[PDB]
Parts: sequence; structure tokens; C-alpha cells
Amino acid sequence: QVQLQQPGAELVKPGASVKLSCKASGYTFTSYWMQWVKQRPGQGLEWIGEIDPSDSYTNYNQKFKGKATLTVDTSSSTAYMQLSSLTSEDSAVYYCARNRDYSNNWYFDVWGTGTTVTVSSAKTTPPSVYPLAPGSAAQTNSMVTLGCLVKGYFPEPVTVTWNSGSLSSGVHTFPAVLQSDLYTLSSSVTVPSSTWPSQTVTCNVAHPASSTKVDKKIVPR
Amino acid sequence: DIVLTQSPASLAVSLGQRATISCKASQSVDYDGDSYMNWYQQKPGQPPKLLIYAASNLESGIPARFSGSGSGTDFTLNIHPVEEEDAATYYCQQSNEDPRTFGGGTKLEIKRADAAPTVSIFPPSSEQLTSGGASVVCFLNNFYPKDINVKWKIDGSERQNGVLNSWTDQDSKDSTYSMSSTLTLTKDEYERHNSYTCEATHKTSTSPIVKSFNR
Repeated sequence: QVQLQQPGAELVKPGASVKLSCKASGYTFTSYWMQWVKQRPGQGLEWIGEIDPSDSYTNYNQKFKGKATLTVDTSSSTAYMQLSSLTSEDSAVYYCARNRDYSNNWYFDVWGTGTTVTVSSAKTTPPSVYPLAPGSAAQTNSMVTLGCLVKGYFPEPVTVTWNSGSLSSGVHTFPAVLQSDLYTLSSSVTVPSSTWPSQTVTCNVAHPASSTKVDKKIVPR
Repeated sequence: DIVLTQSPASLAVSLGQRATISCKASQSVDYDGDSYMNWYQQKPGQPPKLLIYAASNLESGIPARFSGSGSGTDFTLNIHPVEEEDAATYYCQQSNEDPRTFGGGTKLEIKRADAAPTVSIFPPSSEQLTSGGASVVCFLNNFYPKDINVKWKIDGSERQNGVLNSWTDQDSKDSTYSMSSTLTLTKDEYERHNSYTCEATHKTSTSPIVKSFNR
């Protein structure tokens, strides 16, 4: 299984720098060039540069020459990108992607999970997770909607799954909203009325930047 | 460098219809009868996915309803017939010269039949109350169109400050939207009132949809 893995997030102080990593697996690492792309919400995708792992030959986008440095470790099958003297404008999701050549035409066929980088003097804040139980009805429905409130965290992102992922149907996760330098997000899951009261339903939240995990069980009111 | 321009930026198409996405190159991306135009698809919270390379080559595993055409400076991505899972954002990318560049992207939306929202209201959790704050939450699930608004009424009175609203992107198997409204007050404010109501205004109804609870 071809895979490109990247850490979920990085919180950096303005004027500082970071080394983003991208671990490859499932293929001959040196057999293909590695690409790095930048994605800012609303702006779209931007190409940073490429590197040939076999000899470490690099090619940069003029715009990033002197901001990004690419290297690789053919021993551990890892590719790297250092970003220096970061500014708010550098906040974004960074992707590493495998390149492929077709009749001289280059395209990227496998993309990494992406890394959310946030530039700010603000400090990491783990989320406060609260269970949202209905606690009322009139036997007017066959399905029940439960939820979880993830509030007051920084920075993005957070991962929410239900019953470690066993529950995937009828699940909605709402994009986070920022208010007062802190993000708030919520998630819902709709299960059968015969399921919940008796079967334990739990919400699992992971916040990569703070390395914290919280599991909250939904208990009827 | 060669700039790519995608038109439009947003598109709404009906199920079973044809969606045509345009991409304009500032300069020719041709070379030996080979157009170096690639197309990617990106769904919310996911990395981009390769659809077509070299302008008209369908990557393996990609449904035949997707096709690409063009040469020189004009390219189009065609989806016919469009399906629900096709709700996403599409980007073109050229690999003729350096630097490599992408188009602004085009968000595709599926037009389906109206759907009224399912409303759920949740009072604050005991855990949250111990902390001195109080958040009342309302979920407005699986509706269409996405046009909707929520009003919060406390003891019959409208409240506007401390309300955070968030919509999801179009569903992948439903083509419906969902949204959550969160009303946050201090524990003392919450404890002085008894009736908490959230009423939604959607086109599938002449009168508001009300959902409430009493402390």
C-alpha cells in the first residue's frame, strides 16, 4: 500500500522556522521525485519545489527560493522541507506528493495526509470536550441524534471519531469557528433508539498540537 | 510563468446532468502534440486526488463519467452524468514550464429536491456548568437548499450575541447540508432564564421550525 505520512500539525512562533517531515512507504523511495505543495484556504494550491531523492537534486519555485530548503534521508525513506523566518502568511496546510512522468508530462499521483502549520505567538490550548445528550422525546422518532462539543482549543485541527470509528454512518463534523483566539467545533451522530440507551456510545477527540486525547461517553440526561 | 484561470469559481448542476469546468492557460502548455494539463479533485478535509493527466488520460480507478479535452490554452473537464459523490472542488494544473502552477479551482454543487431539516436541541452538560460557562446547541441536519438561518429565543426574547454558526459541505451520498448553531452564556445568565428556543427559517416552510426545552 503506497503511503506518504505527515504529522498533523505544527505551531510556530513568528520569525522562527520548522522542519516538516514526510515518510514514504510501499515503493522504491529513490525511484520517484518528491513534490511539496502549499494550500491556503480560499487561495488554492501552490507548488513549492521538488527534489530527486537519488542524488538530492532540487528545483524551486522562484517565489520560495530562500524560504524553503528540501532534503531527504534515503536511509529512512523520509523527505524534508524546512521553512524559515515564518510569518502569518505562511500559515497553511503543506503537502508532499509523489511525482510521475508520462511522456515528459509530470503529474502527482499520491498525496500525503498534509500538515497544518500555524504561525502565532499564541500558546497551545487543549480543547474542553462535552457530551451532548438529547434527554427528551415523545416517542416521535426511530432515530436519535447525539453530539459532542469540542470547545476552546488552539490551534487547528482536532480529530473526532465515534466509538473509535466503528460508527461512521450518520456522522457530521462541523468546521471549526474561531472566536477570541480559540476554536470551537461540534460533531453529531444519528443512531437507532434501540441502540443508544443500552449500547455505550463514545466520542473520541484527538488534538495533535497538544498531544491530548479525550473520550467522552454520552449519558442520557 | 503560465497562469491558469478556472471559470467559474462555483457551479451548481442537477443530478444526471452535465458539468463542464473550464481552465484557461496564459500560454500554450503543448509540446509534441502532448498537452501537459492535469486535473485533481479535492473533497473537504482531504488531500487532492488525481483524475486526469496529460489532458485526456483517465487515471486508473477513476469512473468513466469523467473526461478531459483541449489543447493549446483551452481545457475543459467534463462530468456526465454528474453524481452526488461528485460534490467537490476541482483544480487544473500545468506541467509545461517552471514553476508548476494550479488554477484557482471550481467548487461543484449538486442540485436536488428540497429537504426539510431535522432539528435537535441540547441543553448544557453538567460537566460544562461546573466550569462556569453554558452552551446551548441546536443541530439542523440533512436539509436542502443550504439557505437557512437560526434565531435564539430565551424566555420569548431574541438573543444575538454569543451565537456561532457552522455549515458542513455538501454531503457525499445525500447531497444535503447540515449546520450547527451554538449559543454561549455564563452560568449565571443561563440559570436566571427557563425557556431556551431555537427556531429555523428554511424555504420548505412558511412558518419557523421551533425546537425548545425548559430548564
